[PDB]
Amino acid sequence: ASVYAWNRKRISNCVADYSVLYNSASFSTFKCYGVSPTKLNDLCFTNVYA
Amino acid sequence: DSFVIRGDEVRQIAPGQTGKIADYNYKLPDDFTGCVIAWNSNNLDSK
Repeated sequence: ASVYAWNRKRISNCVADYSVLYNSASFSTFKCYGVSPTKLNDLCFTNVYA
Repeated sequence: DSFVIRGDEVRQIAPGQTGKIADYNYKLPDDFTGCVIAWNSNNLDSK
């Protein structure tokens, strides 16, 4: 999307793989705030919004 | 310690950092005391 009207997808009712995302060489930056990208695999959430 | 990696993965070479280089290949101590020195070598190492 254009940033004036960004996409937003609720993620829910599913099993994540923040490990395969954090290990993807695609990303120029992966900066995390209030969480560390490793711990996302052991911590978990009521919902996630992308 | 001396080695080659793809430049964007230099980001992983720190105490407390992680990913396929920093976990699956070469891990620093999380109290590491030392200097990390890195540079682009495209002129020599690419073909």
